[PDB]
Amino acid sequence: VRADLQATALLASRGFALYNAANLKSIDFHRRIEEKSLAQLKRQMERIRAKQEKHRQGRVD
Repeated sequence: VRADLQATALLASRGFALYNAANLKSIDFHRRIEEKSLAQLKRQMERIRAKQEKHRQGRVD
């Protein structure tokens, strides 16, 4: 067990690397989700506006 625990500290920096990588991956996943959501909002917003313009021109006609 001396061996096991001596090298647990030797591979603790690798543990930190693994941790940070996983956390960053999850954070980027959430960022992607939020990016998609904002883009969806923009797509929808444009449909709403385009209609309110087909109806605006319809009023003119």
